[PDB]
Amino acid sequence: VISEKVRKALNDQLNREIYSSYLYLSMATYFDAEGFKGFAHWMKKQAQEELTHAMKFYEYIYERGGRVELEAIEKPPSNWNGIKDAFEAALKHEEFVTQSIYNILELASLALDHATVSFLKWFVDEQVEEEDQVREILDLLEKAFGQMSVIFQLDRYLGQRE
Amino acid sequence: MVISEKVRKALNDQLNREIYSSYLYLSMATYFDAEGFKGFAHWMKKQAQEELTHAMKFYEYIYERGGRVELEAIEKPPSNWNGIKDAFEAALKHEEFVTQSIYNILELASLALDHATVSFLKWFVDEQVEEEDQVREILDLLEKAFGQMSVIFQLDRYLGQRE
Ligand SMILES: [Ca+2]
Ligand SMILES: [Ca+2]
Ligand SMILES: [Ca+2]
Ligand SMILES: [Ca+2]
Ligand SMILES: [Ca+2]
Ligand SMILES: [Fe+3]
Ligand SMILES: [Fe+3]
Ligand SMILES: [Fe+3]
Ligand SMILES: [Fe+3]
Repeated sequence: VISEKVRKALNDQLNREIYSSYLYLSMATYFDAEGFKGFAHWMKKQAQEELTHAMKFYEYIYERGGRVELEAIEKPPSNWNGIKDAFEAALKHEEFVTQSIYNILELASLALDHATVSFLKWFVDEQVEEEDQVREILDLLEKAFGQMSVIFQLDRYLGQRE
Repeated sequence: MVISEKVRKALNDQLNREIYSSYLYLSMATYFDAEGFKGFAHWMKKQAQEELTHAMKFYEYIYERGGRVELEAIEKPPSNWNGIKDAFEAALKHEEFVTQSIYNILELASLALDHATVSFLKWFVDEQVEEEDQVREILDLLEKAFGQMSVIFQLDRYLGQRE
């Protein structure tokens, strides 16, 4: 029932979620190497969340009578020059995902595909919220300047993510 | 007491092979879901998650021994097979090779006098053999069905119940 161009768009986004999951796990490998157990735990939770979103795209594609094709996953970066540098990359990554989602929303609307528009709305909202969470983290980091006190507070807080 | 670099390399290689395995199994789910076998598809998704849990077990052991993990590119998996049996044959061939891989690391760790790593791999060795034999039992059932839709579907319901 879903148009091939819209199915292709959802399949591209599914693969982007997978890569996104992988980047975060790679961010985990960096924080774990640097001894920040709380940051690494948060990244691992984020990787798990992105995987659940990919699976949401997976099952929606099959619900609309399409088919999922899994593409190569490129090697993610594994090193950053500081906690701030890592979260800068996450924000840059996340802004791009949001843009991609917006563009699929436009493609579905031109196709007059109501279901797909509705489906993507929840992800639009989740992406906006994630972007802001990363921004608030970077604001805290920039305002702390170097003070390790704030960096350990944030390791503790994020290490509690359920 | 931190792990040697070669034992580190091999565990990290195995970590990445558990990641590909998890992705391969998910790709098999895309095939069964497209062919209309919800039960087979469900089993492959469970297996893909389990392989991720194995990858993360390697992940945390490497850091416990003061090593680090490097994630490599994940190759595109096959997305199509010529039949239910063709898919499960590739699954068995994959798991067979993983079994030899685990035993290879086990000998390398012993050679390196790394009793901690040898003891860690024991659980995986033991579980790798069990699940290689579970995949062969499935594949054997489908060959003894030959054509029979009736038995293929009963397999689909069976694997569809995996918790
Ligand atoms: Ca994402
Ligand atoms: Ca293709
Ligand atoms: Ca646009
Ligand atoms: Ca979230
Ligand atoms: Ca198993
Ligand atoms: Fe996502
Ligand atoms: Fe995201
Ligand atoms: Fe395994
Ligand atoms: Fe396996």
